[PDB]
Amino acid sequence: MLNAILVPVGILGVFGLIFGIGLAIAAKVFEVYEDPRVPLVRAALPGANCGGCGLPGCDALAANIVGGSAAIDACPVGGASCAAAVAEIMGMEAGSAVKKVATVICQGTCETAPNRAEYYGEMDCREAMIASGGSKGCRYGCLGYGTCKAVCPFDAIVIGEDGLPKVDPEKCTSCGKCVEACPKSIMTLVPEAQEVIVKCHNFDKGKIARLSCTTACIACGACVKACRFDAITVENNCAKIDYDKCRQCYECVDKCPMNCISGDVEYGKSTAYIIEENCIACGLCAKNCPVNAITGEIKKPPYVIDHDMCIGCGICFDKCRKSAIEMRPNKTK
Amino acid sequence: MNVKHGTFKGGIHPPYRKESTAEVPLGFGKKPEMVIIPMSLHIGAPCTPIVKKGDTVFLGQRVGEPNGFVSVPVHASVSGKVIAVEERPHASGDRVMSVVIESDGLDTIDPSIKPYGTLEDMDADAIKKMVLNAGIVGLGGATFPTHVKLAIPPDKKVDCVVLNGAECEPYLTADHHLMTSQAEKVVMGLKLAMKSVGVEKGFIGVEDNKTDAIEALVKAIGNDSRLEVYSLHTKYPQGAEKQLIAAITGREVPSGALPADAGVVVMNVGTAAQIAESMITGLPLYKRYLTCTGDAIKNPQTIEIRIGVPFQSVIDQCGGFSSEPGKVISGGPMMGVTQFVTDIPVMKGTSGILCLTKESAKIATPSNCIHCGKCVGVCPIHLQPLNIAEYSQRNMWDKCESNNAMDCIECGSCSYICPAKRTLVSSIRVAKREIIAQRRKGN
Amino acid sequence: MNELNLTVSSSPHIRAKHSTASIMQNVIIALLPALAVAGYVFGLWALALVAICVISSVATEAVIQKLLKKPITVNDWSAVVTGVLLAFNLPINAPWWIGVVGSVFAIAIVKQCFGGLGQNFINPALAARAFLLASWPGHMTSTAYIPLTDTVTTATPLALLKAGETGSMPSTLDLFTGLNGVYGCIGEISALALLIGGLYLIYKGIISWRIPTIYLLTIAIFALLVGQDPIVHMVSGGVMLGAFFMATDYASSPVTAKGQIIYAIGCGLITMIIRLYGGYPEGCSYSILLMNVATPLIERFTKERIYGVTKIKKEAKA
Amino acid sequence: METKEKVQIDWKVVFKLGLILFVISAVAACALALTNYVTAGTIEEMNVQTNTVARQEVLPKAADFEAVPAKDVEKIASEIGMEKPEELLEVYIGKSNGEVVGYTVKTGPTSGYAGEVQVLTGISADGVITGITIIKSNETPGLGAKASGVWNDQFTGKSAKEELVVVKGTTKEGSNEIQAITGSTITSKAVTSGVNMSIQVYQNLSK
Amino acid sequence: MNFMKNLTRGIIRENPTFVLVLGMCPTLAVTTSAINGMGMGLATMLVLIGSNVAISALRKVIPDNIRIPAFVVVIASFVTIVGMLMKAYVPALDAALGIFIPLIVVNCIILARAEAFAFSNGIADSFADAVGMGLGFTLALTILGSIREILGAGSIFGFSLFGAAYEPVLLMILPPGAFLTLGLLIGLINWKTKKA
Amino acid sequence: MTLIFIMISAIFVNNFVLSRFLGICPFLGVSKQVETAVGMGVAVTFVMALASAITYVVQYAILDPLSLGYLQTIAFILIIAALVQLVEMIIKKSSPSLYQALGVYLPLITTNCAVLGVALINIQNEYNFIETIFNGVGAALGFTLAIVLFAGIRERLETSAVPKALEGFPIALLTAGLMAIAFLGFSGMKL
Ligand SMILES: Cc1cc2nc3c(=O)[nH]c(=O)nc-3n(C[C@H](O)[C@H](O)[C@H](O)COP(=O)(O)O)c2cc1C
Ligand SMILES: Cc1cc2nc3c(=O)[nH]c(=O)nc-3n(C[C@H](O)[C@H](O)[C@H](O)CO)c2cc1C
Ligand code: SF4
Ligand code: SF4
Ligand code: SF4
Ligand code: SF4
Ligand code: SF4
Ligand code: SF4
Ligand code: SF4
Ligand code: SF4
Ligand code: SF4
Ligand code: SF4
Ligand code: FES
Ligand code: NA
Ligand code: NA
Ligand code: NA
Ligand code: NA
Ligand code: NA
Ligand code: NA
Ligand code: NA
Repeated sequence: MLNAILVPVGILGVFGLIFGIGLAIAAKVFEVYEDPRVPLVRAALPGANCGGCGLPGCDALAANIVGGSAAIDACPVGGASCAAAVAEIMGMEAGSAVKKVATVICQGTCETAPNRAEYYGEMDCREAMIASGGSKGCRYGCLGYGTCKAVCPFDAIVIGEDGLPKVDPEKCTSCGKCVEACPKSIMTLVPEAQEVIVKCHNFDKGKIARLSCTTACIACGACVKACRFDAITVENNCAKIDYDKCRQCYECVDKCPMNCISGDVEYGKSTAYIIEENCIACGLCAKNCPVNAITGEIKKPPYVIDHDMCIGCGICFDKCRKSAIEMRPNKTK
Repeated sequence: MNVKHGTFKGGIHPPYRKESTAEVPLGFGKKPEMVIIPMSLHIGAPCTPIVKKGDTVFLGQRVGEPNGFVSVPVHASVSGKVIAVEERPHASGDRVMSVVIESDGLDTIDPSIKPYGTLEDMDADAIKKMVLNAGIVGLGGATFPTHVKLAIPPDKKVDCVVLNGAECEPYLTADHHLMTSQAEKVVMGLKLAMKSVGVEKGFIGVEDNKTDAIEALVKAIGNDSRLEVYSLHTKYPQGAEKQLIAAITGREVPSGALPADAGVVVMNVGTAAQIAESMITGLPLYKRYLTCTGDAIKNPQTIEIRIGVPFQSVIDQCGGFSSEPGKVISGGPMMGVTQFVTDIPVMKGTSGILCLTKESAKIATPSNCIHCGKCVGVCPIHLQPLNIAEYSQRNMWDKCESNNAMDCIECGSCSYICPAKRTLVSSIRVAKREIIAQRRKGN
Repeated sequence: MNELNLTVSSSPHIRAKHSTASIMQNVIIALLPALAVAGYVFGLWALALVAICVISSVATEAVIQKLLKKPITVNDWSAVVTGVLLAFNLPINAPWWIGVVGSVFAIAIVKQCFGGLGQNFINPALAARAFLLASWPGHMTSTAYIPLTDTVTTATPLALLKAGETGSMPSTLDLFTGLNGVYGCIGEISALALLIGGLYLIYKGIISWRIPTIYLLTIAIFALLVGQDPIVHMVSGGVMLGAFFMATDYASSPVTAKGQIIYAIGCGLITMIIRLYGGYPEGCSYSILLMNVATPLIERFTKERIYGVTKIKKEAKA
Repeated sequence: METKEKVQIDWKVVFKLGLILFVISAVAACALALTNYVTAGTIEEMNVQTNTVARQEVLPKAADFEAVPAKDVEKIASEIGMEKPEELLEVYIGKSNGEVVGYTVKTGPTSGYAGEVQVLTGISADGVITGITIIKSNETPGLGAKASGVWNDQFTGKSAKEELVVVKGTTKEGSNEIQAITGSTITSKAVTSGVNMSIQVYQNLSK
Repeated sequence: MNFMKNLTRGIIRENPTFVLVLGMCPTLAVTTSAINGMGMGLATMLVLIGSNVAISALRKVIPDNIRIPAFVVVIASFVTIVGMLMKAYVPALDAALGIFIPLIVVNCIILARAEAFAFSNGIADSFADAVGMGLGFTLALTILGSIREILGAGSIFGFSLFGAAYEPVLLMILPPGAFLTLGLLIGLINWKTKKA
Repeated sequence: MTLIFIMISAIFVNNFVLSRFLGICPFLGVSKQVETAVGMGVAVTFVMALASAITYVVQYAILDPLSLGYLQTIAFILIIAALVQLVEMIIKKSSPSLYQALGVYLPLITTNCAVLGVALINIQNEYNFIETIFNGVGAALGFTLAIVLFAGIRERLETSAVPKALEGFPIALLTAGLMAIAFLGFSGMKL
């Protein structure tokens, strides 16, 4: 019983010791690969091979580190919080960003903007662009064959019965796969809190555009005179809104004669809706901010002010020292 | 004279319906009453109008000024009064800035037009200046400027000029009429181009279904030993500037290098005739030949017509519509472009108007590929169209590029022979456009 | 105020006249004489079996095209070709359900699981035949081929050839015509009819001379090098039907000439090897299937040179 | 110079990478051997038990069995003209009250579909076959493994005077004739060859 | 709250046969009957449980350069002990699965789970993971074996269904007849997963 | 003559993948491209060629004249694991680092079921040194040929309309079954 226990133990132990020493030696001489600082950013990435990239994959994005060949904020899909998580392994960064969704600047649906001729070929937007640009009467509108839906990886676009795409805000993750795939340059990225958008891309004059579509832009310029923040400009015979200067006052919406500007008139009307707690009867807002809207006498708390006018821009919500004014949208519907 | 023979590999044999208008005489259009002249009748930079509404113009007076080096001037076809300098519908599907002139009934010639000279005293510099001054572009279809073509860079060497007489698209006949009628002007234009470039060799290549044109050219050449005539087998892609070079000279243009790197200068016969005519008379390019034919035309014919006349005027002059058309095409059946309206004027590169009926314009829907392999056998560049089309249909541009999709000449032969009625050449065009666009946004 | 309403598309604006249905109908027309010979020799049950297979194939296809929400493309006559060629590979003593099972296997699994027409890489009829031979060997081996009225033959010519009993074999003229006691598959006995159909298909431009010519030449040279009779090897078995009709399938063959030559040489070599030293009396089906497997490897080494380029010596990516 | 004189400690970390592995292997051995000490012999018993079943089911009788010293087996294999030796494994003699009853013979024939089979048979005093069985085979479970079933029953009743021939037919014709399984003929031929060699051995021994 | 999630990952969410597609050789080899699959799954589950617990009990002293020899040593010891016991007491199952019982050491699931879950977790989680993976393996093997046996033999668990005149499909019990079957099954699962 | 016949039987007649069900997981794993299949094949060939000789020497010089035949599997797998660890060390340094795209199948070479399988087959068949080397080389070459053919077929199928639900693993299994039938044509040959 002694020998039958002793012999296999010795044989297997000698084999294991020799193999271990050999592998330990072969750790040197051969591969060392000199690659420090194990990735540690793939866990902070969450990547799904979306496409706002072009370095060969998220794993290669984690493996390309410590060479300094990539930008810190290269991935826009995750956001500034994702960038902070990724680069927080090294640190010295902080930031924030704004969420965005895809949108379609067109509202001509197969009966207000009909077709000039009949098209033969494959049902694709670029294939139709080969056939001399398409068969629609408007040369800037939607073809309706859903290339943007075909290139979407997160299943966020559907094609309606009227021929225009619809985007789900809960499945769209702020990329541009549909933006550079559209042959008409129609898909755009807009902040999620924006409701005032000019939906047209027609670069013709008034008469030709009027003959082409029902809701075309005739470049009259009546929306520019309504805006006092210089946020909407008419260029190339078409109007466009700058979302950085837009206070959402809902004036250009009512002033348009061809119904090109989106949004419904339900806004504002909160002229000095002042909380009585944190105002000292200063009375500085009674004098002037572009409308009258406040006039009275001293206005000790509680304030006695009738509300029938003013535009509800929002500057008075912040310019107060104590910010006693509260804005609540309360109108019809 | 010693007439040699040539051929190439690949190609198709269409019905070649040219017998309708080949035996009819040549017609001449009536005096127009209104012309629309666009500012872009070439490739490059469009011109700038130098006339206003209410002005009075002469015949041959310039109405557009060139912008850069690759740009030609634009002249007037009739004498009358300017009524509009707005923008008007174009053959490309959109609207282009144009000048509209209403005729006066009298063809008053601008009192600044005189003959340039003769062959023996003009030399290369003045020949090139005269070619630029008259606004001559390429009448073979692409409308590339000719004065840019005759300027060889110092790092290139050429030794021969070849004239393209191998008219190969069906239904088209105007080149046959021009060669049988005005051969001496063609020979004179060939000589002028040879002197301008500075070579001592010239070739003319004509297909063998136009034998009377071959005899006319042989008789017109005379005792000159530096000029030769070739006979080519009747096939469709024979005349595409590359198969012609391979058939006549035996050389091959390199992969993306232009014909100038093979030492050849290729020019159409109509361009040579226009060069000779403009040298002799001193008048610019304002008139050319056309073939009005098809299934819905009452009286098809080949007719000489000025530049700026609408399509509907030509159709009305050729009898009219025997039945309601289903397709109107500018050019031939293999490479033409379908139109939306009939208000389009004729241009410098317009060689025919083809109107088909509703029964002849119908094609069945595409089906599954059956792997027969005929597209591989008909390609003159020796590509594999099925693989490129299938890769392009699912947005794989890297596989399209690695399969040599950028050297397709877009001849259409692959799409003609498919039993499944697929749309191969359009898919190859989509792939080429995507590759070219990606080369700019990533570089 | 009359309008025009023209059509806009891309070039070209003319097409050729041939289509898929014309090609398939021409294949059926070419296969007709072998059907006539089979009906004359074997009787009325030889035709009925054929009908059964055809019906099954068509039915199967339609059902799938109704369930997957696809257009029903059954008027291109391709399932008819598959059913006829599958029915030609059966003995006279086979039950009615064998054709149904083989047709369902050939259409549902081989063809429609890969996308449909032209989207597979393997031959449907030969794969179905191999599946039938593996699953039910008692209904497909060496006794089902002799009619029940004859009781003297008891062996088909290839079995007698492999056993050395050459003196009891039928005459070479009889094997060429198939009219004086030659038994086997119903649509394989006569080589004259298959040759006539193949010549008709070559004349129409549907197939070419390369595959059948090189197949038969390789078989003859292999037979001559080992001291056997080449003509007897060519006019016996199922090599004429395979050479002219089954090795020339569009979806499982190379598209270039050099690949087709290599394909035919390999087919002939494997066929003769399995015939001489294998565990089967015939090796046509397995040789064709094995060359179907190897086709994508041949295609990447035998592609033509492109106009323009003048070769790069593997130094453009270093 | 050992890649520019690795600094001392680089060898110490080698030692800790060996010893641990060593002890792990030792522990593994210290298990396996012990299990062998309580298992292996028991397994052997099971084997011989099955063997004795094969020696009792083939020859159903109440008697005793005796084994040759295996030298006579090699002597019989050397003589008679056995082309392939070492194909006869065990020969036994059945004794009941002195009178010889028969012999039980085990043979392993080659030339099967998947290699070598093991066939045991038993022959009485007057030449008859009292039953055959298959001990070890590696054929296909659905095609060649059917030999250890109904097909084994038909071997009884044949006389040990002449050889046996297999036919691929339903009709069994006449004497000394074997009908094979449909779609499986090589296994039947191998079993019949083993039976024939056992018959030859019994004919030589009983003379 | 964490033991149950690891236990139930197991059969459905991360099935080794239907999702990970691992351990394919015994799956395509022994599943010609509904009895072989159950026994193979049970033996594999025992070995997996033992190896996972033993490896997770030693994830503090094993260096990263000699991990594979230690892993295979532990797995081979467990496989050898199990095979010795099965030879001692169950000879029929050992004879039916003769070559793949020594091959349990190389099964593509034990080593895959050793370097993915056991090397970085505690004893409690590894036990649940091993139990779930073994149950999923056994269930998949039993289903595949039953499906193949019914078509290729006409019986379920040795009990005949169609009579004594049935002619089976002998390709289903052959090596080419396994592949196709498994593929179809996986396709069905996909059709009921993305569409629902 | 014996060596040529044993090589022919190892490559064609008795293929390890399409007949014996041995190298299946890397067959279905890394056969998406033709470039990776060649490297996997050459690595497999190196491992089997090095393992066969060492297993032969260990079995016939130590295990047999000591009555320790119950230690075959653990010793064999220890040798194979050490070889695979050395190969894994070598590949990322000297071989291209872009070839670490297996990403699970590189440490699973020890589990390939065809290295240990061929070692056990060599031991059971009672061969010699040269016969064992030839058998290992033939098995490796058969594995390489099968995986290259599979990769080529998959590259061809990349342009086909597999509907939406079969795709990768089901279509790979169906393709493998069809190739298995075609190789089932290679049966009954006696060499
Ligand atoms: C398919 C195809 C066919 C062509 N056929 C002709 C033709 O018949 N005649 C011709 O003059 N140019 C033809 N061309 C144009 C030539 O390629 C080339 O541009 C022309 O000879 C230049 O003439 P130019 O110098 O007068 O512009 C064809 C081009 C293509 C792509
Ligand atoms: C020349 C030619 C040969 C064909 N050969 C076969 C054949 O051998 N087997 C078959 O099932 N179908 C055959 N077909 C028809 C079949 O539907 C098609 O070729 C594809 O194999 C189906 O994917 C053939 C068709 C043609 C045109
Ligand atoms: S955009 Fe970001 S998440 Fe998407 S694939 Fe690129 S790196 Fe990954
Ligand atoms: S938005 Fe652009 S891509 Fe989408 S359907 Fe309209 S034209 Fe096509
Ligand atoms: S809708 Fe456009 S931006 Fe949104 S996920 Fe889809 S492709 Fe990306
Ligand atoms: S006019 Fe404006 S809204 Fe109408 S189709 Fe054109 S782009 Fe769209
Ligand atoms: S008011 Fe409306 S139509 Fe006028 S310019 Fe503004 S957007 Fe265009
Ligand atoms: S909503 Fe108000 S701020 Fe915005 S563009 Fe219109 S007028 Fe200007
Ligand atoms: S603090 Fe604000 S609310 Fe109060 S008086 Fe001043 S401006 Fe008005
Ligand atoms: S700041 Fe703007 S919103 Fe506030 S009261 Fe003045 S005008 Fe109205
Ligand atoms: S269009 Fe392009 S691909 Fe088609 S035949 Fe012509 S050159 Fe070849
Ligand atoms: S011609 Fe059409 S059907 Fe034939 S191979 Fe080419 S693409 Fe396919
Ligand atoms: S290779 Fe055999 S189980 Fe994975
Ligand atoms: Na197996
Ligand atoms: Na074991
Ligand atoms: Na295993
Ligand atoms: Na792993
Ligand atoms: Na197999
Ligand atoms: Na796998
Ligand atoms: Na097989």
